Amino acid sequence: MISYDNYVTILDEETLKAWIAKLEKAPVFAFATATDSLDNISANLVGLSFAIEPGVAAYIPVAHDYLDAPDQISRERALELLKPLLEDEKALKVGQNLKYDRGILANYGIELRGIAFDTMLESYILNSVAGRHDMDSLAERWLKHKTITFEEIAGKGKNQLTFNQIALEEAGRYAAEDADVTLQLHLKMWPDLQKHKGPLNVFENIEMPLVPVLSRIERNGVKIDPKVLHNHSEELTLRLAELEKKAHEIAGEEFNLSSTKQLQTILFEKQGIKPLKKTPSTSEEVLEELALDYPLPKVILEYRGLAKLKSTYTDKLPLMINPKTGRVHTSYHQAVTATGRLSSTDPNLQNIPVRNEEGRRIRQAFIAPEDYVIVSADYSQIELRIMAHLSRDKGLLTAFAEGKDIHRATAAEVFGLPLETVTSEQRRSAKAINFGLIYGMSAFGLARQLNIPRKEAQKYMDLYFERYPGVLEYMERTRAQAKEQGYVETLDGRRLYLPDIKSSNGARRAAAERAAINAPMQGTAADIIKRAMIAVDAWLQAEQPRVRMIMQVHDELVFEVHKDDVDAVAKQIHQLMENCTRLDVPLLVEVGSGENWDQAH
DNA sequence: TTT
Ligand SMILES: [Zn+2]
Repeated sequence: MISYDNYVTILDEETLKAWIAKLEKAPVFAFATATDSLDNISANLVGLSFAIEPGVAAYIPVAHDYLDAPDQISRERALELLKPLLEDEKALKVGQNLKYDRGILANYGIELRGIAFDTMLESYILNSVAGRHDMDSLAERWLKHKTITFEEIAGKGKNQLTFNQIALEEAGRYAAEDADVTLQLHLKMWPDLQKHKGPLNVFENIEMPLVPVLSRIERNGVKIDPKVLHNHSEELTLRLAELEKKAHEIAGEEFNLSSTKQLQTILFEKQGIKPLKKTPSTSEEVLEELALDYPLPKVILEYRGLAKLKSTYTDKLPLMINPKTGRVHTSYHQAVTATGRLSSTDPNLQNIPVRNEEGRRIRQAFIAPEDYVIVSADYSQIELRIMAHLSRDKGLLTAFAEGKDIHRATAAEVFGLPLETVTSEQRRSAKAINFGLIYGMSAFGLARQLNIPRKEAQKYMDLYFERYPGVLEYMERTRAQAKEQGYVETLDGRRLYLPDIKSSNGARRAAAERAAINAPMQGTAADIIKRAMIAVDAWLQAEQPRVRMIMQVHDELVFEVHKDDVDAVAKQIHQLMENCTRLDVPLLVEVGSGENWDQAH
């Protein structure tokens, strides 16, 4: 166990300056801020920890204020002495999720530079699916060392202490150990990270630079109108009441809108085919099947849809408004997805209905501040463009090249008719095929998504591959090397290890092969999106225009732009995104603006 | 992910 003998507690300036001096000449050093809250914008710095060498670490408490806390260097004094080191881009720091720490220092007007290594990201890039990338997991997996957990020194549940309440020495064991271990983790992973140029390229030029940019995005937050959401909520309550009646009115008596219990004894008991509908879900939905004619399942279907939306966004969002900023600050997770795409939580921006009227009403709540407008810059069907590239298909590429709708272009080729005549059903069919390929779906699954018989769908796929051969090759070639080397790469070098690529298991291995085909396109989209964020943020930081990047969701970047700078800014954002990222994939950036996110979306 |  870690005792009080392992690390020093710095309580005097002289000792701090001595450490600063050593830190200044160290090649790299681990750094971490201790605070009184997870909420970055409102958190107060409570202490700082540093590790200069394995086994050599210190904790500097500055704002522990429990009853009779011993004297500590003051926060302002510690920070003024540390500021130079922290803002020196030449002083390289190592840390665990430095995005957090960068933000905390930003509450004090300090701009952390030299953000060179993040062990969370080192781990993530080495093998995204190896397991969780939190430090407790990393310490165990890479060093067979069990770190003191936050719950171990602070407690659990509502009665969990905030770090400033923890005794100086106990706080030190926890924080200094974290610093020491972070440096050790770095010393083990960094050498590994260079066994391959692809992962190294992604780590160095994409993930690390993105660290401060995500901090800025999160800290900027988004402006949401609580009234709009509340009115939406009141309304949904009403509609839910109306819908519950129309359900009672279509049938007899009352009942819960829970199928396989009350519904099955209604819907089919009043004729229909016995199978219900799993809310398994996005492949088998008999409720909406019947919905095309049977009125009850259609209302049950919408009832649930609004119920989920209301309790997830309409009633939640307003409560996420931060009292200190009056804005909402989503949590971006940079090391969680298997493919490399950023994920978002509280709120989860990506689960807000795109093609739905209610989803749009939610986005109407994301408003621009006075004299500003919301600007949306989206990469039009980037993953389809990436496949065209990865497939080297002159046909798909040409379609994009002449600005034609690729779904109608594809239909014209598969069904063999003039582009102008392609019907909605045919476009819908080519669309299902195209997106089916990205997820590497089978002819049978496609049949289930287009409601056509098996082999009929296979008939369509054979025609597709015949008209677009380069796609089948890519797929065969990608499933191939996947088994050859156990992983697939993105254009930049990002890797997705596929352990079950030879699982001798049924589904599990089928899943691995699908991931093999998809990852390279979805992963390349992610690298492209991150590189865009980095390029735009660099311009923002350098030119200092009147714009804030406020969100990243799916394939779009969202901003607040001063109403009088819109055109010059829209132009610049547009050029940076489709011309200052990768030059090999045919990219198209759609830019829109409006008073709210829906207007610009 | 961080405190
Ligand atoms: Zn352009």
